[PDB]
Amino acid sequence: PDKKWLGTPIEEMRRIRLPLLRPSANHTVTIRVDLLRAGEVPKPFPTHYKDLWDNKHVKMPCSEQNLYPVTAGSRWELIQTALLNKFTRPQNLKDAILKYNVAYSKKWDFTALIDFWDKVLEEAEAQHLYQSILPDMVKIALCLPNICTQPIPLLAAAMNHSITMSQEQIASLLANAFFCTFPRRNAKMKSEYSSYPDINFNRLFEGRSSRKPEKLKTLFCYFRRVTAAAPTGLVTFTRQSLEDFPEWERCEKPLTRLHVTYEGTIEENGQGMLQVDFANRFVGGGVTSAGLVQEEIRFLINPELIISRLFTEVLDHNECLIITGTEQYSEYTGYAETYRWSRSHEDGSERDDWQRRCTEIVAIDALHFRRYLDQFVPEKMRRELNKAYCGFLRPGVSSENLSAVATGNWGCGAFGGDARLKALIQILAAAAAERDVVYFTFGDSELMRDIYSMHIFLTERKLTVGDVYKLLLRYYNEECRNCSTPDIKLYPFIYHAVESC
Ligand SMILES: Cc1nc(C)c(Cn2c(=O)n(Cc3cnn(C)c3)c(=O)c3cc(S(O)(O)NC4(C)CC4)ccc32)s1
Repeated sequence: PDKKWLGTPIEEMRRIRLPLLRPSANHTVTIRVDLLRAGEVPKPFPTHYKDLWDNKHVKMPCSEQNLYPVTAGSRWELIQTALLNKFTRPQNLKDAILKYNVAYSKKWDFTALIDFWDKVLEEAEAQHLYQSILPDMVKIALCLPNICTQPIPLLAAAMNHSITMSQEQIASLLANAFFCTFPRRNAKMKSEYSSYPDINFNRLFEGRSSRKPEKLKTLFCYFRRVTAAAPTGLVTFTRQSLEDFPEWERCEKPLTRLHVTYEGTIEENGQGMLQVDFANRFVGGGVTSAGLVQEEIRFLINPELIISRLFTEVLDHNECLIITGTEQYSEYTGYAETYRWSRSHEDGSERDDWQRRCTEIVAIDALHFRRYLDQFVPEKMRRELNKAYCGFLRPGVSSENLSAVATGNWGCGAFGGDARLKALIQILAAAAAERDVVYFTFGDSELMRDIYSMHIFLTERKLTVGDVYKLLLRYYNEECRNCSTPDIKLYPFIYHAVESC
């Protein structure tokens, strides 16, 4: 009568044996594979720090080439000198950060950091922060040359490359990003990293949004956890760029199974499934600044995702980022202006043979539409199909070894996407990639019923991916191409076109 889900029961949805982990031309591995053991902290490979200061690698703060005019001085030595002081007041942390960021002393606002420490936290919580958490963060950040001994390659445009690193290595790099130590990543007029996302956390410290203390509580929850007890797993970051896209009009593949619900979440009810991150082209969006929607929330509760911003170049139309192994450290309530940190989370996910949590997330960026009717243009529809297809396709893996896709309203709200069209686009891309779909409508029960009714209508009539794509081309041609102001909606159009043919 008032069903919370529709279609295939979620228990019938798919939730393989891994080859030996080793470095290769397309795979950077920063730990000792021969010494990888369950419950043991991974050993870095190589044993001693090796540096690369070039256009193809991350510029490390501990590099001997990280210099500053004084006679060129060592910025790493200045970083150590600045951070190894007693912090008793928020001004001390501000002053420390600015000693090696002198050019931004008038541009960087620290209001949110000062208000969190002085006006949000109770006396005992502020004391625990500066007596235990901040000194423990400084120590793991300053351990960077002994932890991250191998150069980290940039996951540049058109590269099909993977990075497997430890959760411990990520914690050292993230503590550095908090203390804003990454060089060449700050200038507004920078050229070298203009197409890369921000990594240093300075924009998290600015202004008076009520959401900043919530972001800070979520990040300090993570930092408290990883400095008290070193995490033992690995995380893989894969940049995927497809060369060959399907000729959608000719696709003879039938639709796959659907589970659609207005209750639940991707991270809780999509366990063991490929989880979609409704990404911005610069991965993580405004996680280190003001943004607090779907992507930023996932990046806060699974902070290991944030390090993708260090080495992931802006995604092109034919690219996506696949992150395997991130751990959930926090629980939350609300969304956007109502987001609140709830408590610490003990991730119960099992680990695979590479010691990675069994959590696979794909970042796929939807297009932003200035006008509503722009999304119905064939080129724009083909773009969204190819994007979702790239995120879902696992070249070399057979259908029976592919889990269902756990997704929802991709590119909705601010980006101007039509939920009914985007749902069809994802259903079609999942069909071409031969995966089943688990779709979350986040409280919209009417959308759940419409997606279900459309999917069951097309399935019963045995319409292929090609048949559905051709119907989308007809809708543009009949109702959008000559439209000046649409007159009829997409789903009624589809039912009419099929039932009257
Ligand atoms: C059962 C519910 N109801 C509401 C209102 C909810 C909050 N919420 C919401 O509002 N939106 C906007 C929206 C879009 N379409 N609609 C209709 C709303 C979401 O996108 C959304 C996404 C997720 S999620 O499962 O992706 N998990 C993360 C946030 C990544 C970690 C969770 C909650 C969300 S969850």
